[PDB]
Amino acid sequence: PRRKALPPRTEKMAVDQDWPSVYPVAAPFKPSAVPLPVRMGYPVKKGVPMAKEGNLELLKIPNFLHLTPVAIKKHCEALKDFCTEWPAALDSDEKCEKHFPIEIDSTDYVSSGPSVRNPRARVVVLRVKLSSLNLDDHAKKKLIKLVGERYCKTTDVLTIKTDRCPLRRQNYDYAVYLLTVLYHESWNTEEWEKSK
Amino acid sequence: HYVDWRMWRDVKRRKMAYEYADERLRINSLRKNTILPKILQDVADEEIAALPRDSCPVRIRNRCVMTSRPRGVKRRWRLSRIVFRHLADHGQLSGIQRATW
Amino acid sequence: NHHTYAELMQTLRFLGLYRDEHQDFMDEQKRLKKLRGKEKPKKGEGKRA
Amino acid sequence: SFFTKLTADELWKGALAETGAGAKKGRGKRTKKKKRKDLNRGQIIGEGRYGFLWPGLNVPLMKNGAVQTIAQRSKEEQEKVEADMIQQREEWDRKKKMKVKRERGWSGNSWGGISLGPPDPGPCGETY
Amino acid sequence: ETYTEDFIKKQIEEFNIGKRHLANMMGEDPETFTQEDIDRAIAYLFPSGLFEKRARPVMKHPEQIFPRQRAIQWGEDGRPFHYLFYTGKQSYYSLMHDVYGMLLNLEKHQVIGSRWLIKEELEEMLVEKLSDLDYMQFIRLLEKLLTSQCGAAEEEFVQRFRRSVTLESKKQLIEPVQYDEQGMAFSKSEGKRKTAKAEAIVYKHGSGRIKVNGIDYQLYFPITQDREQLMFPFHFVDRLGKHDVTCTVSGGGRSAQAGAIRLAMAKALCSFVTEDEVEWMRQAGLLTTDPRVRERKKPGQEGARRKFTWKKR
Amino acid sequence: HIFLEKHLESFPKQGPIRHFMELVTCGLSKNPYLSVKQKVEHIEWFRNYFNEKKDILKESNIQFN
Amino acid sequence: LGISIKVHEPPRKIERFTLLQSVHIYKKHRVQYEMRTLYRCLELEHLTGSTADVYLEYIQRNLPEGVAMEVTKTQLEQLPEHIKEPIW
Amino acid sequence: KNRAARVRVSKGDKPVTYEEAHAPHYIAHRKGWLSLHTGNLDGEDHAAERTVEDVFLRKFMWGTFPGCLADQLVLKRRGNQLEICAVVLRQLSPHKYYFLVGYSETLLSYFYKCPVRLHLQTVPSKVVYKYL
Amino acid sequence: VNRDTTAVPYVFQDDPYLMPASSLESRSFLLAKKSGENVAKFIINSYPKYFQKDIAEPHIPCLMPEYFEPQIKDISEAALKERIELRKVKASVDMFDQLLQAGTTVSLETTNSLLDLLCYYGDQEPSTDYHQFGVTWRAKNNAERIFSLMPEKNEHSYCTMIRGMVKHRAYEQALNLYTELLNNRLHADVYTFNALIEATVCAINEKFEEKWSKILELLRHMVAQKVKPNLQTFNTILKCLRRFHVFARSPALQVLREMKAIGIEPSLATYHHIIRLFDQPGDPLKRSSFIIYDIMNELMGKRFSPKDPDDDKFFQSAMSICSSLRDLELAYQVHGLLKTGDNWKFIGPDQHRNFYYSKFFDLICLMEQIDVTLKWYEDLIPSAYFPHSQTMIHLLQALDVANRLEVIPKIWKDSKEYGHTFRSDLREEILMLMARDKHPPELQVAFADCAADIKSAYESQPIRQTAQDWPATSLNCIAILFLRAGRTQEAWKMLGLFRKHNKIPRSELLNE
RNA sequence: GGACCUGGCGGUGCUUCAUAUCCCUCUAGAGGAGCCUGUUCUGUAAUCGAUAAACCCCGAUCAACCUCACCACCUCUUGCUCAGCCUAUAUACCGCCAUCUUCAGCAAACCCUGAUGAAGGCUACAAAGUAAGCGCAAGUACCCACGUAAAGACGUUAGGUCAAGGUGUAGCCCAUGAGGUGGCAAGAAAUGGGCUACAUUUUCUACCCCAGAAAACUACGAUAGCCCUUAUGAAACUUAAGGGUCGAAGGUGGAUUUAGC
Ligand SMILES: [K+]
Ligand SMILES: [K+]
Ligand SMILES: [K+]
Ligand SMILES: [K+]
Ligand SMILES: [K+]
Ligand SMILES: [K+]
Ligand SMILES: [K+]
Ligand SMILES: [Mg+2]
Ligand SMILES: [Mg+2]
Ligand SMILES: [Mg+2]
Ligand SMILES: [Mg+2]
Ligand SMILES: [Mg+2]
Ligand SMILES: [Mg+2]
Ligand SMILES: [Mg+2]
Ligand SMILES: [Mg+2]
Ligand SMILES: [Mg+2]
Ligand SMILES: [Mg+2]
Ligand SMILES: [Mg+2]
Ligand SMILES: [Mg+2]
Ligand SMILES: [Mg+2]
Ligand SMILES: [Mg+2]
Ligand SMILES: [Mg+2]
Ligand SMILES: [Mg+2]
Ligand SMILES: [Mg+2]
Ligand SMILES: [Mg+2]
Ligand SMILES: [Mg+2]
Ligand SMILES: [Mg+2]
Ligand SMILES: [Mg+2]
Repeated sequence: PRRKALPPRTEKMAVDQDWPSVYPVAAPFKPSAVPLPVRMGYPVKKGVPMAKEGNLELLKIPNFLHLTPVAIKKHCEALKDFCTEWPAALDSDEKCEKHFPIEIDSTDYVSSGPSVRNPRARVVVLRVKLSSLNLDDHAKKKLIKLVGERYCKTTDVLTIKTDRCPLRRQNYDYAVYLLTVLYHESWNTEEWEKSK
Repeated sequence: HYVDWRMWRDVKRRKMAYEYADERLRINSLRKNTILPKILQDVADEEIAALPRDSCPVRIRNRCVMTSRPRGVKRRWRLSRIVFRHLADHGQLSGIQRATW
Repeated sequence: NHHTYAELMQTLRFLGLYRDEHQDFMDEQKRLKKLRGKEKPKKGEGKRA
Repeated sequence: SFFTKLTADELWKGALAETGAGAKKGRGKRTKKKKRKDLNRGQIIGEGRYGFLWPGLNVPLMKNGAVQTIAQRSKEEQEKVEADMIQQREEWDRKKKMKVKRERGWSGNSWGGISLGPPDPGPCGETY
Repeated sequence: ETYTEDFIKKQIEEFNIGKRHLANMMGEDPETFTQEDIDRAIAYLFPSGLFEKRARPVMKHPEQIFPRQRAIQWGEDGRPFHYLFYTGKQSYYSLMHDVYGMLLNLEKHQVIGSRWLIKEELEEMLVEKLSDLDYMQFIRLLEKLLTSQCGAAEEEFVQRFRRSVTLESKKQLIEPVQYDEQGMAFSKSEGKRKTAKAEAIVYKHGSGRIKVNGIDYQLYFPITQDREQLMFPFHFVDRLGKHDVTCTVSGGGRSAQAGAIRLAMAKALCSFVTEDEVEWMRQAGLLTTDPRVRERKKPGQEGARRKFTWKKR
Repeated sequence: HIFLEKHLESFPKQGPIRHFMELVTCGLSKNPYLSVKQKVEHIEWFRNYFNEKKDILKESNIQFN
Repeated sequence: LGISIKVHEPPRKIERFTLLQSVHIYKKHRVQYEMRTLYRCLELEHLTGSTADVYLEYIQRNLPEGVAMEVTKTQLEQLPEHIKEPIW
Repeated sequence: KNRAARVRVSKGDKPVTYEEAHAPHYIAHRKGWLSLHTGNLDGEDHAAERTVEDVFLRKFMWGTFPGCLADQLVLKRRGNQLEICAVVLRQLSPHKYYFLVGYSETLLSYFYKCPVRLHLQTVPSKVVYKYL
Repeated sequence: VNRDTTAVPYVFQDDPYLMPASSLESRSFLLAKKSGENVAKFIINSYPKYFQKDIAEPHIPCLMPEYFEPQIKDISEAALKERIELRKVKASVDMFDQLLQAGTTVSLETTNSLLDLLCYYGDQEPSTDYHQFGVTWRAKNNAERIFSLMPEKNEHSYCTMIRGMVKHRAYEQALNLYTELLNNRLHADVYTFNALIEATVCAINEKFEEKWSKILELLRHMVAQKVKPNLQTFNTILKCLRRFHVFARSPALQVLREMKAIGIEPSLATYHHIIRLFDQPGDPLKRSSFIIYDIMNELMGKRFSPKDPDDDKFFQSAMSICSSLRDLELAYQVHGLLKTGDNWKFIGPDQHRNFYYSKFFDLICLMEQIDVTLKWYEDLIPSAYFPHSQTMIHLLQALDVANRLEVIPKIWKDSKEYGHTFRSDLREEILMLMARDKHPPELQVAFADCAADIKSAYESQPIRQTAQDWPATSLNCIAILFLRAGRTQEAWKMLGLFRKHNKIPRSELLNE
């Protein structure tokens, strides 16, 4: 005799079970494992949406059965031990600017495929306010001319974008190097400057 | 095992162009300025002209990778319109649908 | 790499792990052309000699 | 090219030419039409030209209570398999050509006089 | 695909067990889990972006999902239950017989918010298929029943075949009257014309000043026709020189911007005029968003409508 | 990656060969697709190329080593 | 996890392109295709690097098939010590 | 008349699946996509490479499970994971399905240099949506 | 997350047609999947050029083909070391012979590296993908030939010869070689002594007192040579004393107390050997009772790490005594230790996992309340293991003792789902219990729906190829259940089967 | 040969209509000039296909080499391929389409009428039809319920495409296959589509709508010709861009004809 398929194990599931144990991680829809009479499909005339068994439309969906509200809350209770506490002193953005005047922007790109590489990820953007820097009248004027369009008068923020090095850590160190040589050259006074 | 002899010639052109890319880039740099002497640039002209013809990147043709069709190709997928539509019309190209507006 | 794909799947067919319906179709057409007398000649022994 | 290959259904639908302007109005004086043959009929998954024996696919997984290992049929042992498959294939062709003899009616090519059997049983279990 | 009573009974047992499973998945009380909660949970667990909602995952009660099926119309002996069975339309003709019988008894004794049900709704009350002329004949017979001195018993019957229709009032909505720091009453509205979008602030009291993106309206609109559009709402209600306006407009061209401001000012001006004046502005075309936008070009033709020249033959 | 003038010590300090190589290094310093190893290869190629062309350069009054 | 999060939906992008319908000739008959890219932007604020590693790993591992993520991180840094005072 | 991916009306005896019964204009309206990845989103790269891989896996699985596939493959990519979801018939012995799953997952993992998993859903017979 | 009790193990395909329905299918389905993986690896390694395109970033070293062939074709020392790393016994010997005939110098470290390869595999080639009883140390082998020809021999050279001989059961030769090492004023290592302890016991058959005096002499020699014993030294002593049983019971406990003092920590293997040594056939209550109770008080709440190859045998051994002693409180402590931390990974292979759970569940059904027994039945089967037909019977015997027979139809449904549809001992047991006594009409009807399905099982057996065999008890019970249910028509029809098969009718059936 | 059935057709009847649509009517065009581009002819050693509607900026969202399939010359023979062939056959086909369609019909299975002929099957105060399914419709996309897209069956034109790819049959196999070098791709002429114009509702400049000048042989008018420079490329009288020079036909276009609610 041919092999007879067993009945689906949904018939053994209790209505008060721990569902996260059934779908612990992302997995494709399994009719024999999902105890729901869910149907999908545009119905024919005087018909009904197709049943879940052999339903390709339900297989095409990126389901969230592994991310039920019950699961998310249990998952986050286990992930609290990995987190750190934000300093209470930094209550407002204005207080953050006072103590941490430099902002470093970087971007990570999550795509699907065999290669995790993305050339856009190397870019670094450094933003600082000239008010935060110890610049006298002469130095602030010279710094604005040197940076040109990188400085915005409305916001008083100097934006240095570095993307010429292969790596992000190199583009970060180069942005700091630029801020350092720009700061020290702004304080230096050459003899040709007298001809302003 | 490539689709046809014309795809096989383009495969070879892409391989040889890759091998000579640095050499051609360096020689061209000598020809693409007004700084170096003409006597030096005239020699560089002859040197880049003496390289194999199939090392020249303008001879590379973007053919359909499955059918080798030389025109009607969409660069993003490297497929001819006919092959692209076949996959798109069967719902096998992620996110691609018919446009109505 | 059309060489890799074609050579890999040809090898998998000879190993019995891949069924190439297209190749089987071509093999049956070539088999029936022998019985019909339309066989490929030997190189150098073509109809013109 | 591997990517230029099609399925058997596509290959037979094209090769047979059952649909076309020629079929529309019997535009051609044709008699013997090509008939599609199923090339997967006598084929066993796991069997290849090289004659490898894959445990769990084309040979039993366990032999004498132990798991079998990868093996390959000998050249002689594989020739027999190929010949046996050809003979099995020839039997399929031979039998299909062979036919039962229709009893004729008033003349050899006429339908008149030929029996069609009993009428079909009616919906309400009625029989003739 | 016929569905028997035993099949539906099993489908309802599955839906009730699955209803408790779905509630258990989402950590909600199974007892107070409604159909609105089911739809929300199914949309989260099985997100589908298909434009047609009927093709999306659904977990509905079997009664909602499966079509209505007529029960068997005869018993074991084969005798039909209804005396009009052999007409093939026993439910339709039983209704015509019942309405015709009531019309007879009356003789022996002697609109805005409602409509007649459509043929597809009658075809469900009866659970039969109807022709169009069958539907008309039935309606002609009900209308003939209203014209008579129908009593209470003859009125509950006619109301079964009447469906309440919710008329939507065309009365223009009025914006709230707000107050600024200085205590000046004003209203605010918005308008769209083509790709231009405008937002206008109309003050209850003023001298007739209009600022468009901070500029005097005659400097912003040097074309006299664009200024006539700004005049149109206030002139129509006799309020030229009585309100101050500060509006902002972006997108579109000069004419589309004047149209967007015209609509924004008219809507905001409705807060300071009488209800009868607001209906006159509506009837004058001052409160309707113009839906006329550029039509797309189609492939294979020169323009949105123009075709390529039909080549000489 | 960004400071490649240490690799031009073998080239002339003034003249056209210096001006040309300052453009090469300027372009290499802006290339994030090349490793330091590959950038030096470009520079070393020009150093050898100009050594073989000494006679031609002398005719033009340029002295490469 | 106690992280402050705001959400908004940037405007969608629809890229449309046209292709010939027939294999041969019939230029005036085309088939048009489109790719719809929809966006959701989660904006988290005032979180440490250790909290960002756990949250991003948790939500990146659960990124549905067909969904890409671009996470822009803005780091707070103090002035380099060399820049605090002029040498000159 | 349009032909692309349209199963044409017959005498009412041809069973079609839900995938087969919907022409291309129903894609994203009544039917979803058979592969989901990020290559066709705005600002994403490598769409050409994902497309070649998908065409191979469909041909590969057709010939690796000959006569067993009851519907089109559903291809899912998450990170570097590749999930192949197939609806198959219940004719082949379970031992052969386990052999071919182990064989296919391993062979495809080394071919595309990524962890590949194959998920099989078995049905007694091809699921019929309508008879055209 | 915890184990899903409605599911089979994660390694199987989650599909009702592909899920294993028996312990046999559970074993064979994994072997078929592993076979497919081997066929894939065989192809990948046979045709590596098809699998050399690396599109992964970061690189995945574990998804590239392996190259098992030497790529240095020169005849020199640096080319021999390659064939030794690849473990090519023949090629390395041939390369060593040719290298020697030419007269070139081969270093000592390399000569030893060749012995380690020959002495481990016994001058035989390791198993590859594709090209017990007795001693496997041949009289004339390449290892001995190379060893003799060796010009200079260091301590390591002898040690690898002594360990290899004992590994291949050349116990007598290894002791003879241990004498030369001492005559040459050399010092062996702990690993060599571990092998010599194995040889002292297995070399000859003698009384325990004779064997126990030699071992103590090796250990004292190990202290004279300033060699410190490791865990395997004590584990080999206890493993080798298994033969003597009662004689070694007190000597074996002297080894354990010594481990604690010295500072070596007993592993799971150390207690498995003590458990097996004390669990000799007989009455275990005298001694085995307090050895297992003391072993668990020590191991209570301890997480274990792999230290000895025999660590995966403690849990199988410990449960075996709890069943013998019929102590359910001890069994819970053994299972509790298996459930602390990651101790569940020491259960062992599939054969050890099924034996452990068979003895564990069979002890629950016997000594545990039926309400708790049915909770373990749901938690273990089929989630943890597939039951043998003898546990279904042990389960029915528990329902009988508890007077809960409304569950019998469920046990039959599960039995079929576990591959026991066509077991005779099981169908006879179920039918006898159902038809033993009369029951209320509601229960009697349920028993008749099960007997009918059992009747169908007897009719549609795979033995249908042979003539159908109906036991006498089965026919009597099936008929009686139909009568008591009111399905008299079915009972009257069955009477023909008493004459067809010539089975004696029971007195009770005739009276009813 | 007689009489019929069905279909087609009628410079066929009556009635009612068409809605950018048949006439009249409305607006801007084509048909005239130059130029751009396709095709036909002629020419060339020098492709192919489309080619009334439904070909003619058509396969091409694209030819300086390449592409390339053509011509001349030279070279290779188990050949990138468990060969190859853009060789014949689209009148063998799959595939994807044109066309009516700016249609609403197609039709299984039954039933009935005609004496049980080809055939035919409706009247609602109803007289033999019931009809699954397909299409229309409905839904969906775009900014609505509007509009526009999309959709649009069965068939029609053996309609288009063997040169997208695949493929039946036949044919080539030291060549009808593969490679290299160089070369053709022009204009007596005709014709289709388009572009720019003939100007004062214009031309130039500022501005982006309150201006100043120009305005008939130094006006309007070439995106053409000639010269130079630049860009791309290895390669440019040749392709593109810019500049200079040049300042022609054209003075609003017959019969006829296209598009738009
Ligand atoms: K007629
Ligand atoms: K004209
Ligand atoms: K024209
Ligand atoms: K065709
Ligand atoms: K073709
Ligand atoms: K052909
Ligand atoms: K002029
Ligand atoms: Mg090109
Ligand atoms: Mg003939
Ligand atoms: Mg005859
Ligand atoms: Mg226009
Ligand atoms: Mg069309
Ligand atoms: Mg018109
Ligand atoms: Mg003209
Ligand atoms: Mg031509
Ligand atoms: Mg032609
Ligand atoms: Mg033709
Ligand atoms: Mg050429
Ligand atoms: Mg050419
Ligand atoms: Mg040719
Ligand atoms: Mg045709
Ligand atoms: Mg609409
Ligand atoms: Mg359309
Ligand atoms: Mg429609
Ligand atoms: Mg034709
Ligand atoms: Mg040739
Ligand atoms: Mg010019
Ligand atoms: Mg140039």
